[PDB]
Formats: sequence, structure tokens, C-alpha cells
Amino acid sequence: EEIIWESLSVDVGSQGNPGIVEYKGVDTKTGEVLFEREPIPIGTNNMGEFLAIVHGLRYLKERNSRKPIYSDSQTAIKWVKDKKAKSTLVRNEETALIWKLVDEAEEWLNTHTYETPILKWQTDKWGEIKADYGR
RNA sequence: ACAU
DNA sequence: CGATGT
Ligand SMILES: [K+]
Ligand SMILES: [Mg+2]
Ligand SMILES: [Mg+2]
Repeated sequence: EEIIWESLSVDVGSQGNPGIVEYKGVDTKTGEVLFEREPIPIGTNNMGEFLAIVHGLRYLKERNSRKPIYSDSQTAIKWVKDKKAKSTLVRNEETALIWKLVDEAEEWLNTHTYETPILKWQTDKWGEIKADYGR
């Protein structure tokens, strides 16, 4: 119904899908960029959406912040809830980096606690998520 | 179908 | 138009 402005918003950006993947997190109210991941040579949109949420969880936990996280990705929200990223991306030499990060993100979820609400950004009602890459 |  | 996902 109402945007929770006191929140962190995350999004992926890519060149190709699968392709080069990056992600970032922003203050929903101001758009200030709070973190940005260096581009990963090959990944999928959903792997990047997933890593962005988990990075957000770790970022907020380290800062003792109880703000929620917004993502526009139905898929990534579910993967985080399940602590399991059910990607179809082949595991080979060229995808090793993204899969290492995904494996490590699952491992973090399996060894840490958090109460952060992970909320669906309602693009149809509110426009593009504030972390969007505009592409 | 819906979400990207 | 193509791909990633539930
Ligand atoms: K974009
Ligand atoms: Mg997105
Ligand atoms: Mg976007």
C-alpha cells in the first residue's frame, strides 16, 4: 500500500542475461548509493538480484540497522527466504566466480540470523525501484 | 500467468 | 526480439 521510505532498495544490472552482472543498494528516501559490487563477468539476473539482497542483509546487520530491504525480484525474495538460490546457470570454469559468490551467500545465510523484512517493491504502482540501473 |  | 525464474 504505502512505500516504507526508511528502507534500503537493491537492484541488479547486467550486460546480457547471462552476462556481466553488477548490483547496488541505495537509500530509498534519498537515492544515496550505499554499496556497489564490482561487475562479475558472467552471471544471471536472478543470481545478481539474490546477491544484492544478501549483501543488503549483511550491510544492515553490520550497522545494527533494522530497516527493511526492497527488491523487485519475486525470484530472489523467495531464494533468500529458502536460503537456496535455485539457478539454472551451468557450473563451469567461466561461471565459477558468480557461483562462488552465490555459494558463499547461501553459507552466510546458513550461519547468521536477521530480522530484516524483505519486501516486494511494487513496480506497477510505484515506478522503478530506486536502485534501478536505468537500462 | 506473474516477477525480472 | 532474447534470457532468467516461480
Ligand atoms: K535497468
Ligand atoms: Mg530488479
Ligand atoms: Mg532494474
